[PDB]
Amino acid sequence: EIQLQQSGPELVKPGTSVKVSCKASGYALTSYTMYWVKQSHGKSLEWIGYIDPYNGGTSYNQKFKGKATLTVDKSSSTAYMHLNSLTSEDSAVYYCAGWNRYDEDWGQGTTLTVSSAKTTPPSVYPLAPQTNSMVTLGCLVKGYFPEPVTVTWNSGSLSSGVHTFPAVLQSDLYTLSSSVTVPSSTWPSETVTCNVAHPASSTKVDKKIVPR
Amino acid sequence: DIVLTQSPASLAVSLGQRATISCRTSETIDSYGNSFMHWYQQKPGQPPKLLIYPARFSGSGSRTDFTLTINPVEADDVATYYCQQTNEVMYTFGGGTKLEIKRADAAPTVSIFPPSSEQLTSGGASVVCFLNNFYPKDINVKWKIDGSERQNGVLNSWTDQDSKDSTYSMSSTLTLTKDEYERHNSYTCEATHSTSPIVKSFNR
Ligand SMILES: COc1c(N2CCN[C@@H](C)C2)c(F)cc2c(=O)c(C(=O)O)cn(C3CC3)c12
Ligand code: NA
Ligand code: NA
Ligand code: NA
Repeated sequence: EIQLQQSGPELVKPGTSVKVSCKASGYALTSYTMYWVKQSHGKSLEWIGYIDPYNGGTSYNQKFKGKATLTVDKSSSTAYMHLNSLTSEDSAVYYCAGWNRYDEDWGQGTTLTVSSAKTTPPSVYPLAPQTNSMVTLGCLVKGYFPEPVTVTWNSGSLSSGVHTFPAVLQSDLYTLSSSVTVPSSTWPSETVTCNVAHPASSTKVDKKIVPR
Repeated sequence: DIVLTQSPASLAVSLGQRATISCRTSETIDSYGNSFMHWYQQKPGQPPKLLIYPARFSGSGSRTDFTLTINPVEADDVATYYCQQTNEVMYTFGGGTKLEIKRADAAPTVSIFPPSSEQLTSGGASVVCFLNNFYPKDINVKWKIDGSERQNGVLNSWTDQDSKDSTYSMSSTLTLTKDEYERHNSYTCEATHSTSPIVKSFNR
């Protein structure tokens, strides 16, 4: 089969251009046809175009004819999508996928934000709490731009009782929270920390939850 | 051009049940066909996943009308489903079908948290309330500061339907400046749906 790794999130000013990449590994990378798909937040999947690396042929959705250019780097097994004249309508998740008649794979997605607003890291505040069977802890990440942000608990060891809520936008900044419900025996007996990652500002923050 | 029309737009289905999604195309597909027809499942924040290829998901129909059947429906099938037609001149997707799970009513596990010492140092105050694992999605929440209802500086956010228990969760956040927060002492978080209003409170 084939695995696909897309480049990271990007914040760009309106009117500029961006090139996003899809790096491929596995057998017969020349044999797959690569295509790209746009999905605006809460919207449906939209085909941008494809490129066959074997003969170099390309086909574009008429709506992207002026906007998008697909290329493949045979030497480095990387597909590229160049977008130009960016406006806020280009803010979306962009997917890269590759297929042949045996196999298809998709990349994880690249979130692109076209905005005048400036990059801002999150403020991470711990939320600590009755002796029930189970206890709920929380993390508040506030005032960041742009999305996305990633929250994990105990570096990903705690996944079962997590609720991470969609961020919400106010003024020019995003806010979200995530909560963990854990057995009372485990906490405070075991340390539980909240791990927040903000790719755009290149910051990762770890906050241990501590009882007031 | 190839147009794909998917129906229904959304589907509410009980666990264990048989659910079928349709996709009609303007460009007929013969069995030897220029085009292909395929089905995708997308969970929020994830790539679409190719389906079908004794499975629970199965495809039928040829020519213009194509159906996806899920049998039996299970809890983690909550997702949006897309048909895709593949052709040398264009690829296109259907509009998507959102699959909702029907379950029994459930009451929210409420929790409320005071501003943290860190956030108070900063000079702001955020009171956070989690209403976890309730059904149905539609829930109204109000809160009062020492008995006085406040409609200002509240942040609501719903999760997607849970993949395991088919319940929704929600996060309400009340933000006041540091100095406005000091004035009062009693904060309560109130949920609706015996009416049984669930209330959580903290003092000072
Ligand atoms: C990679 O998946 C397939 C695709 N698809 C999957 C849906 N997206 C399109 C772009 C490629 C294809 F367009 C045709 C076939 C075929 O022609 C085929 C076959 O057996 O003839 C099998 N598959 C695999 C089983 C799904 C195919
Ligand atoms: Na350019
Ligand atoms: Na194979
Ligand atoms: Na969830």
